[PDB]
This record gives sequence, structure tokens and C-alpha cells, in this order.
Amino acid sequence: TVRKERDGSTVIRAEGKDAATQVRVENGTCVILATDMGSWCDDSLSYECVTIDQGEEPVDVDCFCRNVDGVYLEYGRCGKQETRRSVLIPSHDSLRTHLTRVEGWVWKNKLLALAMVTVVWLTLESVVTRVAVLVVLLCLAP
Amino acid sequence: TVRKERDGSTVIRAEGKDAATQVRVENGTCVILATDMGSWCDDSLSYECVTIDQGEEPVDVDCFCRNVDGVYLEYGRCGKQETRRSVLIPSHDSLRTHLTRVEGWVWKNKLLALAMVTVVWLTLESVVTRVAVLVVLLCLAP
Amino acid sequence: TVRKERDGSTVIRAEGKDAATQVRVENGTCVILATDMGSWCDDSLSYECVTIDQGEEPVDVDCFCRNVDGVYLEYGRCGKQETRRSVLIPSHDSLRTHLTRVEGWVWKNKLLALAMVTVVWLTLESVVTRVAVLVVLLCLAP
Amino acid sequence: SRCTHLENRDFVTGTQGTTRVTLVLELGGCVTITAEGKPSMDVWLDAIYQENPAKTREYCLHAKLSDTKVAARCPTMGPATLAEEHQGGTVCKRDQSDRGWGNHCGLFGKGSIVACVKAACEAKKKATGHVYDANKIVYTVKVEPHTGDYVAANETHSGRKTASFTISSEKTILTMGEYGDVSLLCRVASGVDLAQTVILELDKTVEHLPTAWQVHRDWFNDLALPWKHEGAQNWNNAERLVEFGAPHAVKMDVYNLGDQTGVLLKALAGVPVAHIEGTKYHLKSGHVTCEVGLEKLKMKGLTYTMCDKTKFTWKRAPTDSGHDTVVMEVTFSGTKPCRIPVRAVAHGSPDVNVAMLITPNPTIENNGGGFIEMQLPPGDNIIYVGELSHQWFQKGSSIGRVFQKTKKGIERLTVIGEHAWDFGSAGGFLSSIGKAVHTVLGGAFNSIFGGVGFLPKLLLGVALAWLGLNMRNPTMSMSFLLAGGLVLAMTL
Amino acid sequence: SRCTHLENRDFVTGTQGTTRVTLVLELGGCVTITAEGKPSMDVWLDAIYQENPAKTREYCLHAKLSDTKVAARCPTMGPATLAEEHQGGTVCKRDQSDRGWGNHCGLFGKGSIVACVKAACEAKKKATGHVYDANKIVYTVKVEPHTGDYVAANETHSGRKTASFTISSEKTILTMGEYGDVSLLCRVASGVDLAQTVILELDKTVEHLPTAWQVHRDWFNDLALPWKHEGAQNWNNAERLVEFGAPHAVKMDVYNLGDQTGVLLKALAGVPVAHIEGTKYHLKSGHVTCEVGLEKLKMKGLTYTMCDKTKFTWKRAPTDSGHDTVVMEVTFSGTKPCRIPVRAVAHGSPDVNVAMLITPNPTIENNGGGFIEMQLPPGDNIIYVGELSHQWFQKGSSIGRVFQKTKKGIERLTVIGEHAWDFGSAGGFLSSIGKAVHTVLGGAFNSIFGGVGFLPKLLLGVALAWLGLNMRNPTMSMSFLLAGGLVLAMTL
Amino acid sequence: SRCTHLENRDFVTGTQGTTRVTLVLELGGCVTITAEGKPSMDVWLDAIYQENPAKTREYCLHAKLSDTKVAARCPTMGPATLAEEHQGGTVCKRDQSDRGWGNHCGLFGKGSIVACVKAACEAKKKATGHVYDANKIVYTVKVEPHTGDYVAANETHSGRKTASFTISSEKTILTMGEYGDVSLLCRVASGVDLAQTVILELDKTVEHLPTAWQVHRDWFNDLALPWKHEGAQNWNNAERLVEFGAPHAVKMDVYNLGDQTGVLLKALAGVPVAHIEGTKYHLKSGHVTCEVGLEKLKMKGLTYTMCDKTKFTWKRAPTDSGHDTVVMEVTFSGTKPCRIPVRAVAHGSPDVNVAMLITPNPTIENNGGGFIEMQLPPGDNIIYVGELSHQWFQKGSSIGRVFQKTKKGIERLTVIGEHAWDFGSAGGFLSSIGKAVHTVLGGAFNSIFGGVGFLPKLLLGVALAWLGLNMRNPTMSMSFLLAGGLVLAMTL
Ligand SMILES: *[C@@H]1O[C@H](CO)[C@@H](O)[C@H](O)[C@H]1NC(C)=O
Ligand SMILES: *[C@@H]1O[C@H](CO)[C@@H](O)[C@H](O)[C@H]1NC(C)=O
Ligand SMILES: *[C@@H]1O[C@H](CO)[C@@H](O)[C@H](O)[C@H]1NC(C)=O
Repeated sequence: TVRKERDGSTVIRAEGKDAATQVRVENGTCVILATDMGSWCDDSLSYECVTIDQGEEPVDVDCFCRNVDGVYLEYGRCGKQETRRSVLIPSHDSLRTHLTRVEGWVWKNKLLALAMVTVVWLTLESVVTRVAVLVVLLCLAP
Repeated sequence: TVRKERDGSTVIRAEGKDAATQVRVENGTCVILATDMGSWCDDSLSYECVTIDQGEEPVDVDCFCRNVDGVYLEYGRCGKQETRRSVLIPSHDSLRTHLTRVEGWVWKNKLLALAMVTVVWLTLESVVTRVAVLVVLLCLAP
Repeated sequence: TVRKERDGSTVIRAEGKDAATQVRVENGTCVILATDMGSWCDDSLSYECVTIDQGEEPVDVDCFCRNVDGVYLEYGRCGKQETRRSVLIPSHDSLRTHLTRVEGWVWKNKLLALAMVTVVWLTLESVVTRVAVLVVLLCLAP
Repeated sequence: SRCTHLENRDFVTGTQGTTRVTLVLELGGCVTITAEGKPSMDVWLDAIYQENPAKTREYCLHAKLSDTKVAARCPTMGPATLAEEHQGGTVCKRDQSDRGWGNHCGLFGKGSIVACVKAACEAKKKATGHVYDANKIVYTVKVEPHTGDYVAANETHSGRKTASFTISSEKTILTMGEYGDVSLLCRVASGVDLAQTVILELDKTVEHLPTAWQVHRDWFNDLALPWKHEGAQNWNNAERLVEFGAPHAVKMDVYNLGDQTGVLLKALAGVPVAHIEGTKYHLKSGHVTCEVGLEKLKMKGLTYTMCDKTKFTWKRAPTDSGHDTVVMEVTFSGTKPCRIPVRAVAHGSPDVNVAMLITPNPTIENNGGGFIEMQLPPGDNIIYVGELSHQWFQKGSSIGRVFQKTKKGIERLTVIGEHAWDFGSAGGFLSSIGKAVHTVLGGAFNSIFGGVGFLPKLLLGVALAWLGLNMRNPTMSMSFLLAGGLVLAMTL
Repeated sequence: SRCTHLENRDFVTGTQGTTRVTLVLELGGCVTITAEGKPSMDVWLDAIYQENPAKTREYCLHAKLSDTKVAARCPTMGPATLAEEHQGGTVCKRDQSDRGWGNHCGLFGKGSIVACVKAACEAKKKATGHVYDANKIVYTVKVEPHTGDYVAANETHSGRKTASFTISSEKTILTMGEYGDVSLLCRVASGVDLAQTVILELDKTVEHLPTAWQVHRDWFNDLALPWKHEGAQNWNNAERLVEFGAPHAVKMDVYNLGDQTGVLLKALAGVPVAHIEGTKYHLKSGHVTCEVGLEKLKMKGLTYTMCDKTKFTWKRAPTDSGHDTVVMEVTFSGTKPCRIPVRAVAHGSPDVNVAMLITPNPTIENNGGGFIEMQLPPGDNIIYVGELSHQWFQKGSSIGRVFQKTKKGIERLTVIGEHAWDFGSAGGFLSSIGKAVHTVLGGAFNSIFGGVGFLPKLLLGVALAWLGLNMRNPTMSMSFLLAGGLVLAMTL
Repeated sequence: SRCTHLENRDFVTGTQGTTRVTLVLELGGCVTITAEGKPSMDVWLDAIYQENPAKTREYCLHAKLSDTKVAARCPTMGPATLAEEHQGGTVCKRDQSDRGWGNHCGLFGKGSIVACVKAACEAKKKATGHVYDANKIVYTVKVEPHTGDYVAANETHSGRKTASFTISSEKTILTMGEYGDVSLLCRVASGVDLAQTVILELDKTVEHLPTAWQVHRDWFNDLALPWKHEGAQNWNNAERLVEFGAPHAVKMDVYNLGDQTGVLLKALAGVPVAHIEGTKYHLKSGHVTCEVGLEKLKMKGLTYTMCDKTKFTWKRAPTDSGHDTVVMEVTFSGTKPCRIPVRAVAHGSPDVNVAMLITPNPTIENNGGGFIEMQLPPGDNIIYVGELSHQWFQKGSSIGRVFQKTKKGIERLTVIGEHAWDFGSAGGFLSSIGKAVHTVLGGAFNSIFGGVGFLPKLLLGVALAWLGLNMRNPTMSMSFLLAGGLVLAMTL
């Protein structure tokens, strides 16, 4: 298929069966080396089709038209079967923790534990209740 | 351009100028479609050339032949102007330093050095061994 | 347009419509491939148009002539629809100031604030001069 | 009643001569309310739900590309520009391509190339995410009145009624019809931080299940997919579902990453399935602490005469119900309606009544009747309905009942502690302390004090106070405190 | 009168028997010279400007390329050269380039190539700067008399005059008409770091605004653009507006970065537009420490008749001016010219007036006359004018007035610090100390002491000196310093 | 003498009655052996090298693909194989590709595709690596005798002799024409950790300079490139230099990453370049500890007479040699060969021999001679050569010389003591103590006792010991220690 845009540039609206064909446009003729075409729909690619002299051959091109200027191939990529990779999304002891948390607080606060022990030892003077005082102090840092 | 190998298959040998043409083989027609060819050399890629029925168009290929079986393509990749990613190669007196380190520690540890000096000068009573004590006191920090 | 300068070197004054055509000089011919030409102006980009033999095709060359030596191209650039960039241009009472800084320093040193009194009220015991001493101490901190 | 078939049952009964009682309602846990001289009612938090919750953010899982274009220029000719480049809702990239001899570019080198495509992802694939709002949640609390009819677990009592309760709404009145009215003053509270949970809902397609989930807010906010807020059509960060192939001379293909609902399903295995229906979104963590009023209710059929003495039979023999009570079903063949004669005595003491019926004034109706629920003291247990006699032996001890009631009351006071204490002022603090003490000691006062009356309770309190004032060690203050607590409980 | 509408106003009173007054002027501020039996002038700096400041250097924002040439030589031929390489006004870079069998150069490898183009920028795109000169600045101060006609907030005054002042010329004399001659000998000080300010003036554009600016000298001296001094044909450092394309065999294009005025305007957001008036360039910060002469000022209308007391009527009610002054205006339509027997009597003192007129002997002329401004003590007072009357009270206390005068004196002495005293000689130091003391205590002495006379001042000084030498605490001799200060103030 | 040029020159003196002398030799350093009655030699380490070091691993940069291939089969029809898949020197990758109508396969499945290619990398682009062999390192020591012939800084004396030294070979004796034989017996070492230094050199190239480096083993052993061992045809892990493209049905391209010389050279910027000369791999560290046996030397030209004292002229005037010694070249004119009568006298003592000749018995041969090097005491003096006489003063200042000798002895003990530590038994301890004392204070003892002799030295030691034996303070006991030290140095 061929058309004519308002700006003076042709549009070779190709399709699946046009692969490896030789379409004729204006004073010249040209081909379509693309080999992934399909039907026509919203999913439509449209890239410039180069123009080369007679004494030349294409290099890494899919459409090339000689003896004509401004040819834009345009084909729908849908109408065939499925290139695609999924994105990576991450997937979604009653007293055990208390003892561990208290031990961690003591270790990271050895000065605090030493001060708490020395308080009962010297100022509080509660050897009978020193165990209770130490337990309360430890519970003060859950 | 066309060679009949001894294994029962035909290999089409193409140059850069032969892109997007139709070359006859045996009884069928092979239409070279790949466009990134070049002058022959050691670097030669050779891939199977598909064969398709009368009423089927090609998709996702760049070499197809009709009513002829067992055709292979082959073309070099030299002469053509030249994914060039690059790998990652990571790049790469005796007591004077000790005396320098001690001087730097004293300069940046004014408080501790002053405290040590005051302690020595206030509780030494060892002017004979004052230097010996101070040497160890100053050099201990590392 | 062609013309031979006094030095013995020919110059071609290409125009906008001269794109992709031939120009005959002396006995050889010149080929123009530039696609950035336009009407004549002071914006003249005159550069050497290398000449080659008949055995090699041009590479990386816009203008090339055969069977002629010493030919220079030259053309204007106005009357042509348009690459721009931008350079880096960096974007463009007194007692209270001291009083505010002093108040901030006092408020950031609550321990120092307490120590100031703990030292003055004991060592100085000279309220008449202790006020001045405390003021000097407070002003000492920047 | 419906509550005879549930595990979590609590007998929150008001004191003698009381008109209101505080309640704590946890979904799935019934409560039975009783009051001397009044009919008994059953209540429970049927369901917690919000309707039409606000939607916060939308992800989509299948991009729908279209109108993709490409442009290129020979080297040393400036960049390539497209109209779609500066528009909205377009994904595109700028690259360079190896132009040369075969592309009709005079100068060999690198030339600019741009491929820009409009991106607006498909329909019926948006992963809508709704967010719960605390204020607008609505609770439902049914009220089933006891009658003489047995009800199966699935069947719904005909006389059941329902009510609504929002945080703003405070006072509501219900109509029980023949039984009168009930006044509800419910305070609602959500026990979990709802701002850190967002319900994720795929667009409603019934091809498979499930299509709704509750997910942690951070995880749902850190999904690597295009996201738009409601109102702005353009999809922010749409590049995540489009990849650009290597550039050829003039053509730069634009692939599509395709559908991605499958990976999302595979990543949500084992997550609880949010339970929704219609336009209501249910919850699973809540409780409403209400204050039922039992003043306008009137016991039904107080004028009915006695039934037949010999026309009574057991439809279903008495059996335990796992709630420290006994069920019992009977039929009738004489003239109806008439009040059911029921009583209980103790072997060896055949002239003492020990029947404290849970159901009030059992009666036989023309359609329905005969259901009986009651609790007996441990030990000798005899049933005398008409002339039928059944032998029962209930385990446990009265001390055990008192201890269990005290523990249950303490636990209930622990659940509603947030609103069970007020520290705004001194009078409010005293009121909160008194309410807490009443809640704690209600079971003890009810069990210990039965038929005591004002004079006996007052005399006991006076004796306890005198004991507190009696000569003893300072540790005796516990006895004085107990005396004061008992006196206060008797006063209220 | 005129500056009664201004905000930053000051009152400077000259002591009786004194023939000069020191003063300080600054932008947006007025002064009201007042002396006994002499017309009350008004002095207020109008504007400070320079004439055609010496332009320093010019940045032009659009380089007009022209006449570009290229040439190259392949390996085994030596480095390439071009005629314009060492010519002035041209810029270019030499770079390697590829070669091969395709362009007649048999040996492969990298050659040499040069491409030089003339650089020049068209008119209407030069961002020429400007720098001030310390001596060339011109300061103008306007002095106007007091006429009894009310003047609007923007209307001029026919009688006002003007004078110009600069560091070079100091003295000058004015003539106000019939009032007399006012002599000003002002020594000026530039109050800004003028060495660190420059005017970045874009060239003329009729519609686009703005054009002038003020920018710190360091910034304007660091702009990354081509620059030259006026009178230089070339453009020093012209490579900042030219980028060279890749080397393609022989071709090497020379792109143009285009206009830059947009970026420069974008980089001057929120910068105060520099006032421009004709060829005058205006400053914005400065002050003048001027000395005002009063030797030959004559007050007008001393021997006029008296208007009949009955015939008077108001035009504007008295109102608070805003500087502890009362502004009043009247209009009369009878026999002219005459005097206005203005007087205000404090409540309870019908015989004693406490109104001191700022207007010198208010008078009714053929044109104008009637506007009278007064300053009155705090309290309740009744303003009398002929037979008209009004009831008015002030705010604040005389102590407040003394404190305000002291603060104003301190501020005035602080701003003249650079030229307030000198210790070159003992006599000069003594004179400077006396001048500073007078400046700091003149208002206090005038307000506290008025019309006492030489004899009262001598008696007060003697009594204070005797009191200082009398018995008192060792450190309680501040009376001596007070007596010394009072004697010094009253010495003049 | 080739040592009259090097900046650092250690002096070692041959003590009277001594036939052995230890040494320490380092790169860029020589020691001028001088002994009484024997010719003075020069000893230094010319250079350290290894020959044909073993090759450990050779990376190669520019991979060279060849003879690539692919193969594929219709879906669900068995995997595809290749004849080159299982051979050596190959890099094969498997994958699956789409298929459909255009692939001549019935069902729209996805079959198997295989593609791979030979990989032998380009010649003259290998980065070989060698590692030094500690036991095979060869140390070169060259000994030159002293002759009256002046030698330029870059000229080879005809009498220079060479000697090789390895770990195994220990003792070697040289011959020097007429002078005699020097018994060299050296022990070698190497400071640089040979196990942590691998020399990397890429194949020979003219443009690429430098073409060698010294790099850490832990870096050269983990280069992300293909690697093999010398003598292997195939390359291990050649996949690091090939990138496989996406499959299009039947064909998938195999790209090439090009050479890496640029990246490697960029990564080695600022790294030492190891000296290479043909097949000799030089080093830059290490030192030789050696002892020399002077027993077999004979002074040259002792039979000659003395020329007349009036036929001498200076060709090179006396000048500072940089090591507190003088050098002078004198040309003769009379009959030859003969001796050179040279002497120096201190100013004020013109009849005492004071010069300390360095050249042994300076002489003039048939053709050659006249270079004289001397050491003189601090202060002025006159140098006599027959009739001639020159003025000169020495800057040393004696005490500085003694201190420098002590410092040099301490440095030599520190450098060499690491290996010269004997403590096997009592004899070993005595030997170690004696060696330490000698290496520490040999110069001090020689200078302290200059010409005293064995008997005078013993007498001085006896006197010092007798003085020390006298009772005094503990610090005074050091006299005995000094006597013992002098005796041991004067008797060992
Ligand atoms: C309730 O369940 C019972 C037993 O499962 C069944 O017999 C009865 O029909 C059910 N009733 C209803 C209303 O579903
Ligand atoms: C400015 O002056 C004009 C006449 O010169 C006058 O009409 C106008 O009222 C003045 N502006 C104000 C704000 O009074
Ligand atoms: C030694 O070096 C100098 C300059 O470096 C040179 O002139 C001289 O020729 C060299 N020696 C000899 C023997 O050539």
C-alpha cells in the first residue's frame, strides 16, 4: 500500500505479506527487507526508509528506496504470536527475645550494667533485695 | 558464489555487494536478505537458510529458499568499517616515621599528653628514671 | 560556479541547489555530496576537496574530484532552517548579632552554663568583679 | 440462642437491681446479658467493614504501546527531534547509530537517532491500591433476644435486630417489638495502626482467584512498576515496562515487556486473601466497648398460667454445652400457651431451689417454645419439670467459679484499658477507678452476695471496717482495703 | 514642612547665640534645622549619582562567526598549517584525523587538520560593564524654607533650592529669596565598598526589560564569555562561544553556541535593578556629614498687623504627625496679611502657654499661609487660635523625649565615626572631644535647661562643684562628673 | 678510579697486618679498598639480573574469532549439536529461539539453537608474565685496581675485571695482571619479595613504550582476560572476549570485543618499568655482603727510580672530590718510567710528611700515569710535587670525619648484621662479639691509634687498665672498660 502525506513525504504502509517484495512508488521502485511485519493496528512502527544511489548497496537497513525522496515505511507489529523478561519484585519464644534483648543492651551498655551493679553494692545497700533491684534495672532496658 | 559440498548440501558464498538479491541454486531460488555482509576473510559466519512452502511468507529470518532443500549461507565480516565493550581492569627513616607518628599523636593528643606529663612530674620522684618512664609513656600510644 | 585564483588553485562556489550534482573543472569533474549548503554569505566554510585516482571509491569525503588536482570547495550557510548549548553562569543591630551568637553558645552548653556558675560563685566571690569575669568568659566563646 | 454454639462466651451480668452494664465486644466472641426481672439479650460484633475506601495509587502490569516513531540524521547534522518527544505520556531514549556508506551518508561516523512511543497501559490490568480510613469505618452489632425456641448454628433467629456504630455516632436506640427497647452507647476503637496496611486489588476479573490482598504499606509502595495517582492520565515512570533494542542505521525497535500479572501472583503466595463482597471491605482486628441499657425492656407473658403436669417430655435430653451451663429441650401436648414450670433441688435437701435460669420466665408459644438454659451448683443436680427427673453431676467448685470469673473480669478490663481509664481531671479519674473496681469485683459480689439484702451487706461491711480498725500489725491494712472495696461494691 | 510626610525624620535644634550647626544626611531621611528667631529650614538628601561612569570591559553574548577555513595533510607530510593560525582575531584547534587509500593518501594512520574562523559579535548584544569613581561622584542636597501653606505628599515647592556636593569642592552659599542666605560646607563620605560594585548594562532594547543591574565585582569579573576592553578590535578569549565538530578526514565544522542573553537573564533573578536616569548613574547607599551655616538668615513678617481674633475657621483638624509633633492647618478669608496669635495653654494654667512653634512666626500671605506645626508637652491641652479652640493630648512622657534625644545623639555620633575626632595635636583632640560632647548632650541640655541664662548656669555649676567637694561616699562622687558635664554643656 | 664520580662512596681501610676485609655493596655504590703496603682496589655491584626467567602465565588481549557457525531444529524435535561443540579452543553457548510459519516448523513452539566459534587470539598481542627464580639470580661484582691513569665518568678502564655470584657459588678468585689476586667470597640476598613481584611484558612493539612493568602477584593473577600456560594451543576461559547476540530464529551473531591494549596501558599508568636488555631481566634491590683477601697482591712498579724534581706541570689543578679528598692530574716531561715524589706539609711544619696517599705509590709508566688522590688533615697546607707547590686547606674539621666514620660503621653494622649473627656456642658468642666490635669501631681504633704500633698500643692499654684498677666512683670504672676495648682492638 502507498499514500501521500500533506508535507510531501510518502508512506509505504506495508503488511505481513509484503516482506521481501519490491513496491513501486512515484518515478522509482523499492523493496522491503523487513521480516517481522504483521497486520495493522495501534501498535505501528514507522521509521525512515533510506535512499541510495544506483551504484550502492544497503548496510544494516530494512528498507531502501532509489530514485525517490522521503519514503517512510510503516507497519503494524501486532497480529502474530509472541524478547520479554519479567521485572523483579520482592516476595512478601515467650521469653527468648527478652533475654536476648536484655543481654544485647547490657553488652552494648557495659558501663550501664557496671553502674547498676555498683549502685546496689554501695549506695542502695539492698543485698537481700539486690536481686530484685538488678532485675528491675535489666527490665529498664528491654 | 554457489558451491556443492560433498555432504549433500549447498553453501551460498556471498560478498557485500550481493545483499538483497536473488541467486539461483539447483532448481529453486534463494533470496539473500541479510545486509551486514562484507568482503570474505577468516571471520566467516554460516547459518542455515530456511526453506518455506509456496504460500508462506518468511518471518524473523534473512535467508529463505523455495523448492530446494539443504541450503546454507556463508559470508565474511572483514573490510567493513569497525559491540566494542571493554573489560574492567583495576589499576594499582625506620624510626623516623615512628618518631613522626609520636610527634603527630602528641600534637593531636594535647590533653592526654599533658595529663601524662603532669602525672609523671607530680608522682615520679625518679628524675634519674623520669626520662625512662616518660619514653614508654609517650611511645605506648599507637 | 568555478574560478581560478591567482595562486593557481581553483575554487567552486557551491549553492543550495547544487547538492548532489556534478561540476566540470578544467578537464576533470567534481562530485558534491554535502547536504548542509545554502545561499552565499560571510559564513563560508571553504575546505579542501581531495582528489583521488580512478581505482578507489571515496571514503569519509564529502567532495571529491577526478582527473584534476588542487580544487577547493566553498559555500555559504544562510537562508537555511536549522545544535545549540548553554554555558555555565553561576546564579548570583550589630550588638544583637554578637548577643544572639552568645545566647546560642550558652544554650548549646548547658553543662558549661552550670559549670560557669559553679566556678565563679566559689573561686571569685567578687560579685562586683565576678559579673565582669563571667561576661568576659561568655564573650570568649565565639 | 445463637450464642449457645460459640466458644468465646462471657456472662456479663449486671448487679442486683442494676439498669446498665459495660460490655467489651471482640469479633467472633459473643456475650450474654442477664438482669433480674428483665429479659436476657445476646450481642456480638458481627463484622467490621468500610465501604468504598479511598484509592491512593495505581500500578499497571501490561503496557499498551502505539504510534511509535523513529528519526535519524547523518553525522555532523545536529540531533534528531520528534514531536512526541516533548509530549506527555511518552517513553523514549536518545542514542547514536553507525551511519556510513550504505545509508547514503557522505561522512562516515556516528549519527543521532531517536525512537519515541506513546505509552498508556492496558485496561482490566490496573493493580488498584485502596487505603483504609479510620474515621469512616462502620461496625455492626446484632442483638438476639432469648426465647423458648432452639436455634441451629446456621439458622438465624427471626427476632434478631442489627445496629450501626461509627466513631462519630454515640447514641442509638433499638426496637425489639414485643420485648420493648434497648439503648446502646458504644465507643469504637481500632486496636491496630491501619495507616501501615494497604489493601491491594487487581481489576475485577473472575477468571481465577484470588483478586484481593492485604500487604504491608512499604512493600506496596516499593513496587518496580509504573505508578499514577488518580486524576492525571499520564503514567509516571513508564520506562519500567519498555526496553529499547540496539540501534541499527535508521531503525530502532521498541520491544514490550508484556504481561506481568503472573509474577505478581507468584510473589503473593501465602499472603492472606482480603475478604470483601459487594462494595464493603471487611476487617479482622477491632473491638467496640459499649454500655448496654436494660431499662425499657419488659418480660413477656407474665400472665400465662401453669402448663400441664404430665404432658411434658424431653425433645432432647440435658447435656453440657462447654460453658458451665446445661441445655434442655422439651415438647408439649396440652393447652398452649402457658408458662413452663421448672425447678431444681439438691438430693438430700429436696425443699431448696438451686435453679438460676439463664433464660427468663420460660414459656410455651403456639409456634416455638420449650428451650431451657440454666446453670446448676456443682454436686447434687436434679431437674423437676412437670414430673420428669434427670440425673446430673457438674464438675468444678464454687471457688473455681469465683476464680475464673475474677480472671475473666481482669482480662476484660485489660483489653479495654485505653478507654476504661480517664486522667483528664480528678473527678474523671475517680469515676474511672470506681468503674474499674466495679468491673473487677462484679463477679465476686454477685456470687458471694445472694439474697443478702441491704441490711445484711451493710452489717457485713460494718464488721469488715471494724476488723480493719482492730488492733493488729500494719500488714492488716489489706483487710481494711477489702472491707472498703466490699462496702463500695455494695453501695453501687 | 515638606518632609513631615517622611518616616525617618530628625530634629536638630541650634542653641541660642550659636551661628552654626553640625548635621548628618542619608538617603530617605530629613532634617528640620531650628534656631531661635530664625526661619526653620528643611534639609534632606535627594539622590546620589555619577555622570557617565568609566566603562571597564564588555562581554558580548552572541558571537557572529564568519569566514571559516580548513586544511589538512596526511601522514609523512608534516604538521598542517594555515595562514590565519597566527593572525589576530581568529581562534582554532588542531586535531588528528583519519586517512587511507580512499582519499589519495597511500600510507595509513592519523594526519593533521586545522580549521580557523574569524570571531566577532554584532551590535545590540554587548553586556558592557561600568565601574564607579570615588572622586567623580556628585551628591546633591536640597534646602527649602517654611511657608505657611500645606504641601501635598508629592507636590513640589516653588521656594526650594538645590546644591551639589563632592569631595573636591566643599563650601557653597544659597539664597532662598527674602529669607536670607544658607551656607553649607559639607564633606562627603562614600558609604559603600564602591570598589566591589559594577553595573552590568545590557545594550538598549525598547520593549524587553530590565537592562541595568548591580553585581559583586568578583562575579562580573568571572563570567565565562568572550571579553575585551573598549577600543580593542579583537575579542580576547573567543573560544568560549565556539565548539568544533569531530574530525572527518578534511571537513571539520565549527558550530555556534548561539545567543546567551537568555541564560544571563536567568542568572540574574532577584537582583535589584540599578536606577538609571538619563546619563546619570544612581547609587543607593551613602551619607553626608555636613555643617550648616546660619549667620545671615532673616525671619520674615515680623512687623505685620494682627488679624481680628473673631474671624477664623479650620481646614484640617490637628492630628498626630508621627514624630511626636502636632500638625495643624487653618484657612482664613479676611483682611491680609497679618499674624496668627497661636497659643496653647496647659489644662489648669490658662495664663501660661507651652507651645513652641516649629513654623517661624506663622503668617497669612496672599497665597498660602495657615499651616502651623507645633510640639507640645505631654498632658491635656487646649489649642487657641484667635477664637478657635480644640482639645488635644499627647502620648509618652518628657523622660521619653530625653531618652529619644540621647539615643538619636548616640546614633548620629556613631555614623560620623570616620570623621568625628583626631589626635594629631592636643588642641585638635580637645576640639574634637568638645564637639562630640556637644553632639551627645545638646538635646538633653536644651530640653532640661531652657532660657536659664548665663547667671543661672554659673550658679548651678558653682553649686554642683561645691556639692561634689562636700561629704559623701568614696565612690558616690558621680555628682562631680554631672556638674562637669552640665558646665561644659552650658559653657557655650 | 671509577669511584671518583659516584655521589656515595664508602671508605674502608686495611688495618696494619690485616689480610681480610668485609664489605657491604649496594646498587649505585662502591667501596674503595685501601690497605697499607698494598694497591687500593675498587669494588661495587655493577647490576643484578636473571637470565631467561620462567614463564608462568600469558594473558592475551585481542581475541581473533574464526569459522563461526550455528544450528537449530524445529520445536520438540531434539536438541541441536555441532561438530565444533565438543572440541578444544572453542566458546559455545546454547539458547532457544522463537519459531512459526516462516521457519518451516508446524507448531508455534520454540526449538533449540546452538552457535559457536573457534577462539585463538591475535598474534603479537599477548601479555606474557615471568617470575624470578631466587636461587638462579646472578649478581655481578666488578673490581678495578688503582692506576695513575685518569678515567672519565663514562670510560672503561682496561684492567676492569668481572665476577659472577649466586647463592650456591661462594668463593672465587680473580687475577689482575701484575697486581695479583683478590679472593672474593660473598653472600647474597634480595630485599624485594620475589614471591610478590611478577614481571609483565607485552609482545615486542616499536610504538608501545614502555613494554614492561613490575606488578603485584595478587593483581596479575586476577586479570579478567583469557589465560593459558606456555606450550598450550587452546585458551582457557576464552568466553571473556566474546559477546553473543540475541537469537533470530536460525542465526545468532557472535560479536568481538576488540583489543584491550589501551585499557591495560591506562591501568598501568605511573608504574615502574623494569629494565630489560635482550635476555637479561634486571632488578633494582638487594645487596652483597662480602669479604676480600688482600694476601695475594703485589705493589706495582716498585723497581723504578725517582725522576728529577723540576720537570712537573699541572694539567688538572687540585679540586674537591666530594668525599673530603683531593684529586690532581700532573703531566711529566723527563725520562720515563719512574715514580712520582709527592708529599704534603702542614703550614708551619715544612719538614714533616703528612699526606695520606690513596693511589698506591703514584708512578709514571712508559705511557700512562699522573693521577694522584690524597687525604689531608684539616687546615691549610702545601702540596709538593718536586719543584711545584700548591696551596690548599681542608674543610673536614677532623671531628666531623670521626663522627661520620662512626655513623657509617653503625649503618654498615645495621645493614649487614641481619645475617652475621653467630651464637652457636661460647666460641660463636665470642666471634659475634668480636665481629660486632670490629665492624663498629675499626675506623675509630685505627684513627685513635695511628702509627702507635702493637707494642705501644699494648702499653697504652696496660696503662689504661692500671688507671682503671684504682678505686674510685662507679662511673670511674669506665677506665678499665676503655683499656679492654683498646687492647682488644689493638690485639684482635
Ligand atoms: C442447618 O444445618 C443442618 C445440619 O447441617 C441442616 O439439617 C439444616 O437444614 C440447615 N439449615 C439451614 C437453614 O441451612
Ligand atoms: C500627586 O500630585 C498630583 C498633582 O501634582 C495630585 O493630584 C495627586 O493627588 C498627588 N498624589 C497623591 C497621592 O496625593
Ligand atoms: C661522556 O659523556 C659526554 C657527555 O655526556 C660525551 O661528550 C663523551 O663523549 C662521553 N664519553 C666518551 C668517551 O665518549
